[PDB]
Amino acid sequence: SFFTKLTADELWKGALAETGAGAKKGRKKKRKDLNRGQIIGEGRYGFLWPGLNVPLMKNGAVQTIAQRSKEEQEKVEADMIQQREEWDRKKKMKVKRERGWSGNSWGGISLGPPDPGPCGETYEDFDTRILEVRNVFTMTAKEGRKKSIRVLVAVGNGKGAAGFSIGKATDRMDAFRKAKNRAVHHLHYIERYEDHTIFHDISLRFKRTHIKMKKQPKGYGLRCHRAIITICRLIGIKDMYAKVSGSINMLSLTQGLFRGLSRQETHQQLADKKGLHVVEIREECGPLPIVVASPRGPLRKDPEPEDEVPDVKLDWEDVKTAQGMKRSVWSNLKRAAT
Amino acid sequence: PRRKALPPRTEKMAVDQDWPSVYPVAAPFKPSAVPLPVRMGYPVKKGVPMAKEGNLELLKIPNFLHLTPVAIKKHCEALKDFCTEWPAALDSDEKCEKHFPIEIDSTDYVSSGPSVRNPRARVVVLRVKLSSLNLDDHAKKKLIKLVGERYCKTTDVLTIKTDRCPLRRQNYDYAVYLLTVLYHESWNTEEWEKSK
Amino acid sequence: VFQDDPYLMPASSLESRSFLLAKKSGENVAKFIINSYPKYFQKDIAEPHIPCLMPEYFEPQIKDISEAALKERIELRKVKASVDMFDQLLQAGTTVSLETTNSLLDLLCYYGDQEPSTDYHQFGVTWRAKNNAERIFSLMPEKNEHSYCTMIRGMVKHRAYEQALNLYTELLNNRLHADVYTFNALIEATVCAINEKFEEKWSKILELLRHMVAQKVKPNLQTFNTILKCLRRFHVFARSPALQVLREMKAIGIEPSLATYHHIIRLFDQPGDPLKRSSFIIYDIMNELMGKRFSPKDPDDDKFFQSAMSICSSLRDLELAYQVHGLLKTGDNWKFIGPDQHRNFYYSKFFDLICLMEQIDVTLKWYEDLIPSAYFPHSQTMIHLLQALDVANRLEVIPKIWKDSKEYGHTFRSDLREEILMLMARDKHPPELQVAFADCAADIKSAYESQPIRQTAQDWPATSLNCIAILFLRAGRTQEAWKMLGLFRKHNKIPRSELLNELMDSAKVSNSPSQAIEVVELASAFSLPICEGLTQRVMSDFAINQEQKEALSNLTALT
Amino acid sequence: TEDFIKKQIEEFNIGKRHLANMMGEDPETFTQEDIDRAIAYLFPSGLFEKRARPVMKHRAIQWGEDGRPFHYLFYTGKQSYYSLMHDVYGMLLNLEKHQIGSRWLIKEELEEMLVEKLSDLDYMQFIRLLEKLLTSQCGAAEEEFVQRFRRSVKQLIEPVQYDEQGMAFSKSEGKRKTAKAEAIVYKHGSGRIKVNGIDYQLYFPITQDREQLMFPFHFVDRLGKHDVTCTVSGGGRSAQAGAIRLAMAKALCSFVTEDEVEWMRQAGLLTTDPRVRERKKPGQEGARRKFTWKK
Amino acid sequence: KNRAARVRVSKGDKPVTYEEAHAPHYIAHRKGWLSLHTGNLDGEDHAAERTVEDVFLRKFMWGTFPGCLADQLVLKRRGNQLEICAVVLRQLSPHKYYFLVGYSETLLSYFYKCPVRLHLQTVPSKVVYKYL
Amino acid sequence: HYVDWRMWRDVKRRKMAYEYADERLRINSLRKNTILPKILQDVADEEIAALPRDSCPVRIRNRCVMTSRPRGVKRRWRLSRIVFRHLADHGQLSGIQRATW
RNA sequence: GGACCUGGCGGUGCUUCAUAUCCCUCUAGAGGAGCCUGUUCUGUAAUCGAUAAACCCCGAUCAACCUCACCACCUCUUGCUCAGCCUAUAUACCGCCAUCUUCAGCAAACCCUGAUGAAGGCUACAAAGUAAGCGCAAGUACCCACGUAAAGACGUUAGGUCAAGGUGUAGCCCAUGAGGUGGCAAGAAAUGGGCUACAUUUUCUACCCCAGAAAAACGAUAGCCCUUAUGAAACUUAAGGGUCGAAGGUGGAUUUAGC
Ligand SMILES: [Mg+2]
Ligand SMILES: [Mg+2]
Repeated sequence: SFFTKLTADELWKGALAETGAGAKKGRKKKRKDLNRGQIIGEGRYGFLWPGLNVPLMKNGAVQTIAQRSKEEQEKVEADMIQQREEWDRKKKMKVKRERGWSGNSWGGISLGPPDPGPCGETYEDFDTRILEVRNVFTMTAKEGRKKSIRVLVAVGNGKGAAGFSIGKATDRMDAFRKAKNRAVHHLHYIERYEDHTIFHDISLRFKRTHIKMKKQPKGYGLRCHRAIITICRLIGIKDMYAKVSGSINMLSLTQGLFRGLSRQETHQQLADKKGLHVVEIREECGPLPIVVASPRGPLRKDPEPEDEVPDVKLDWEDVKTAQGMKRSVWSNLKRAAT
Repeated sequence: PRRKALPPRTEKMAVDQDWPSVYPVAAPFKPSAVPLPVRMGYPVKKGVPMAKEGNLELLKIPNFLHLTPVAIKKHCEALKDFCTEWPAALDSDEKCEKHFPIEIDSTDYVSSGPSVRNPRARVVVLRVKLSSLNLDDHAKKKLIKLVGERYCKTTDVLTIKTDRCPLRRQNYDYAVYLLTVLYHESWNTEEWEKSK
Repeated sequence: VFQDDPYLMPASSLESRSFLLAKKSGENVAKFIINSYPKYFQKDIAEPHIPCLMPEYFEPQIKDISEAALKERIELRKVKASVDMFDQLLQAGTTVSLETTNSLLDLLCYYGDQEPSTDYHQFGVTWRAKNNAERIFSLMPEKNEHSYCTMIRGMVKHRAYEQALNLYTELLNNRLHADVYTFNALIEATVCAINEKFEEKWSKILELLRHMVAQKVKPNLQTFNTILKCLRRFHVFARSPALQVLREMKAIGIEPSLATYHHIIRLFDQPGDPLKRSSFIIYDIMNELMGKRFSPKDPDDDKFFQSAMSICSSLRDLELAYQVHGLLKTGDNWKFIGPDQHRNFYYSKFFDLICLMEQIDVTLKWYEDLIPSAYFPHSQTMIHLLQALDVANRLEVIPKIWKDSKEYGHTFRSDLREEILMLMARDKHPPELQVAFADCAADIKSAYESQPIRQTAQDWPATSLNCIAILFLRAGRTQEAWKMLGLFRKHNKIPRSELLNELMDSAKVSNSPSQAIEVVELASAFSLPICEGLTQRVMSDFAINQEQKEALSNLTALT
Repeated sequence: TEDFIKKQIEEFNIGKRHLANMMGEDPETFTQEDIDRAIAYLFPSGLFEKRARPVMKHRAIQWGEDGRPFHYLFYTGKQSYYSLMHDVYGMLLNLEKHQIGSRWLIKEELEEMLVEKLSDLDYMQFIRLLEKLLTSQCGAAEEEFVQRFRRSVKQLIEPVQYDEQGMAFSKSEGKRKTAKAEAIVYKHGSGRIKVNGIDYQLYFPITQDREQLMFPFHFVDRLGKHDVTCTVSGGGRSAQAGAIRLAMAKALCSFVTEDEVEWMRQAGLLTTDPRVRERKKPGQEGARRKFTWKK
Repeated sequence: KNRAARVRVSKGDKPVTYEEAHAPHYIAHRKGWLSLHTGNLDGEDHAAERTVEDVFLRKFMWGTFPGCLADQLVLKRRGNQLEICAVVLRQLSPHKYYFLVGYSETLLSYFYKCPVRLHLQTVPSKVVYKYL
Repeated sequence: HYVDWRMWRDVKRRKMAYEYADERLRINSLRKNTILPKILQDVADEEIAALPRDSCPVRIRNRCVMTSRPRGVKRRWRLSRIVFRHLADHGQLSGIQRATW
């Protein structure tokens, strides 16, 4: 019949069964458009209607009704089938994503720049990276076990300004959006020595996570925990060592890393505090003294105490490595460029 | 480049223009033609009624924009030629009954659709006051008795409704013939009429 | 006819014609579907019955070899099947009416063995030497006056002039009498058959008229219309007998129609000066037609107005054009305006003459009344309107006209943009006029950026860029002027000396040295002789600093 | 912004001029009522919700182009309400230093007045402050302020007419259920009541209906002092009796004193009984009787 | 719950026109009938014929203008005249629109034996009354 | 191309009943009277019985004209209750509206 | 294994409550009888679906033939259809709905707190929440502003409908399709609902409310017979008439509805 026909949208809604008893709580087919490759005025009879499917004027004259030959109609059908096959192949194939720390992990995966601000603010210079995606469940009487997604997101412009945030949502993409839009309002500014490394070694203990960061020369690379590698790439640090001990909780790790990096003391601040030239000694430069910092105010003529023995709390791992007693089969392993 | 939609011609319109020229005949509401900033539709919370552009509610209305009072006056000025003056000698209904005792009622039905046929339009009603006929006591009594329920004693009006024939003209002719034969038979006298 | 919607409102004349052609194509496709599948439209629910909404029939259904099938084919004009059935009937020897064979000859001669063009399955002589019409005429058992009449008319229609002469000779042999239309066809065939001079043609036409009088055949408008059409070939000689033919029409009582006057006007439209002779005819024709409603009588009637207005445009007579238009706008006479092309040409010439001669106020009134209500103006018409406005110093509406240009598909017309820019930038104006002109120039620049000629590297006219920069400077939009100074060398277009002078004039008020120096950079780049003097002005009217004057000295050394 | 509003105002003025031209009215005296009538005629819409019908008619922003808000209490988020509270508190301070058929407007009315949204507790606070202002022996300058927030919370009587016979009479009408009655009561009479040309004791054999007819005249102590002619149609015996009673009371109001009119109104003789038959609904036996609930 | 001719709010993202945003109990109150004919009046006949013709016209104009109709059609009947008022998008070229107007008008006029007319109002995009 | 074979059967029945309507009317009028002789009425009875079964107008069933639903069809619109509800709810039917009183 | 977070369900009490509502109280009923009707069972060769509330005068605002999808028998094969299927799956769906709902909550999007942990965000003489939107409300229909309708979100029962129709999946294609003729449908029985009553506030008649009679009769729309209406067909439908005058004598626990 004819009056029993329906629209494409209603038929697709009925066939796909997007809603129902099975889809209500989770107790494969996908929509395909049949109008993308169909042109008005094209039928199996292969008629040419002037002005609808063929140009209204040919050689400057009004065209008349024409019918394509059987071979021409076969050619047109072959072209339509070829176009449909090519579009189906293009839809089936995809531009493969760049995997993060592992193929099935969400960490390290870039999310693109954060959404632009309302008052003419754009964050196209910022890169967004995922650090943890956890499924968190709660016991509610109304719904039994409620499921949500908590996502830890780190953003950074590669020039010191970087931040992190936590996004809770029922949908993963919504959590990503929330976290990455909230992070840019919580941007620490990390001071980098020579725009490539930290100013000094940082030993910190955030909750039950110890982070030991060692300042390293140019070209040493990022020999750090993969999360710390990602965060340092976001900040703009290119050479640093970092060892994580105790609890390796990602949230505590990120919070402690940001706390330590923000609390680090620059050379200029040290020079102003102690009123003395901060002079750099480099082995590659020999005995040449490089004055990297000078006090802003009057210089201090006190020759400072020549401390015979520094009362500094050393770390046993560093001393063991320096003396060679450490023989771990995992240290100094050759790894990909970081 | 893709085609650019022109601004509506309402912008080019003048305040003192001749509106009936814009809409000569009945036509659907056209936002590009109506210069009025009319709005229709139930407003949303903290909202305003939808504008005329794309307003399906305005499109639904059987608008009277082609029948403005100025347009009505011009149309009637044109159509006054076709009319004919009513006779002033019978300005009252009493003179109408004095000169035209027979009234003919016929209904014409107008409805949407491709077919104009309507059976209800075939009915004809003939109304005549018997006091306006030339009758005596015997003829009047016989005619009243013959017509029966077709005559109302209160109004002294005989009403004959004819719909037996398919057509309007046929029913009218039948009504006239029925009145004529009723009159002539009423004036006629028969043998059975004596035994009252 | 067009849908009253801004998207579907036609912009240009080409858009108008294309939209109408598309609508007609849709109607033709629908009718083709209706006739191809009539069984879907045979259900009648219309009361009263509407015959024009029923499917039509073009194919005959009678199959027996008899007069019925032949008549069905003749009335359906199916020439091939009619001829085959007539041959079969002649072979069988069955009866056929003389009128039926006459109708067959009429169909064949009018169509010339051309199958009628259904929905679907110029130069030279369209007639063919071998045809079934001549064969059937030879095999015709009995001939009559109407047979000769229709054969002559069809052969004249198909330019079978020699065959028409043969038919005339056969008519004379049969000693029968033709009618007025046959004599007109004979006159046309005699005139178009040979390239003889005027004397022979006129003598033959007069002899044919006298023969028609002798044959007791009365004249008609077609006779004089064809006489004028034939005499159009010999304008120089025919200028005199045209008035004689017209007076003959008046004396007989055959009132000349619109086509007769059109043919007389065309005959008087000899290549050369029309004031010498057309002045003696056009006013008399207008006086005769003045305040007279007309009816369709002759096929060329619709042309008249067009032709008249054309020569009106030649005479530069605004009053005559007004009289012609009033004749057109009198009663139903507007329906004689003609086809779309004739209407467009007539209105174009009329509005051009109005712009040329009429006062600018009435010119603008006519512009509002006719455009776009009557026709979409051509680019040349808009150029003439711009010229008329410039003459009347009413420059304030120039941007609006440009808007109208954007409304009429003239955005991409380079010549119109050049004219508008030149008119705007030619003279200095009060600040409001200047800023309006700058807005128009910016719109024109955007149009240039959006042109579809971008397929090839756009050849931006140097004059256009100079005028746009001049308008920007005079208004006060200097930044776009500097950017255009850069684009000059980007597009390799030579600047204007007046443009450099206006650059200096605009920069003097704001007292900007570097912007002045940049103009010297540009002029030295294009090595114009003005640069030297330009440099002097830069050294004179501007507080040039040390490095800017160093640049001036370097350009003085470089140029 | 204000630019959009001004553009809309100019567009409305131009459209008003076009509408006046189309209707042939004078563009000067073409007022809002004329606009509404013209729009209703030109676009006849029978949608019951009047807000959905076509209409041609004439919230704002609280800061300028520089970003500075206009009101000094803008950052409260409820600048109108808190400004009103500030003014009321100032008036109370001034009063302290120097020394019914009206009710308080509802929260919706206050929100409409202050074009803001207010909570119930805010409304109660403002009402208590206003009451304190009233009880503080506030002067006229504050009494007008109170009356800004005050909202106001008798039966019309037909006049006496005269007939051809010369009698003085009044006429009224009433209805009850599906019965409508029209009564004519003469100023002077002998207690005669004729319903539809029939004497009441014959048209109303039921004693209850006759008692209902007696009730109005007996209440004002006017039995036998008037003559009544009633025409009643529709309903049953009791509905007709009630309609005639109401019509007679309404007509007799024209002859009793205003005090007696008020007494009759308090006795219910003048209120039209709105109790009419309730429609049967689908899925249930009657107006309220549900079907037998099976188990 | 009533599921008839209603759009259910899910995320406040789905755009709906004025027609779709209103439930059936609003027809007499906020959205007039999409078709206007005298067949459904008192004492008038041929209601079923008009209904069938309206359904066919809707299903025919929906397929003749694929992806072009912005909203549902408006069918008006005046005497034997039939008018289809359609809100259409500006995606298609005007040549195709005019071709379709002529074709549809002629075909409907010959099919229903009535002088059908088609008035198109073009909009840049589907007008959104609200989001659901 | 009707909705179902039941609608096709009903269409056949309607066409056959319209074809044989006059013959049935005449024979039945011969039958439905007490004036003509009883033997003629009996031969008329056997004649009307000899007519094809599907020509009887009682066999005509008023099905919905769009879904062939045999029951719940409003005669004025010739539509089933479900289809009529759909069209009225979408507002495609003139005049018909939700009833509230 | 340590400490927390969110947790709930418990024939577990107390104090307030429910407004035709939980009980009592009010009125009229059902549960007793006949009849009508639906269901279950029995039976038949002889549909299906509905199945506590939320099925049971339900799909049906309706089955003598048709309807009809059932059965028996016979017939047809590119079939009215660019076939068809009332074939399986409502645990694939659209579509239209039930149900709490005689509910007022559902909520995106933000912000803040907990060291930026699973989480939390309440104070009005206010101490971090704001909220678009949806629903309620409002507005509208009917006779008001009341009332009744209408409306009534998100969720709940893998709730009902593949037999309104459409459609996913799977199956039949000389048949699970199509056509014709004929046929069921009863009662051992239980159950739901309805009608009529068991009378004297009644019955019959007149009247439409000032009467006269009846009163062991009251009481069948049932049974039997006949006629009539409709139809081609009445044994099976309806109406009327005649005949018969039966059960029944205000009905248990329980239970329905009404402000
Ligand atoms: Mg992998
Ligand atoms: Mg059985």
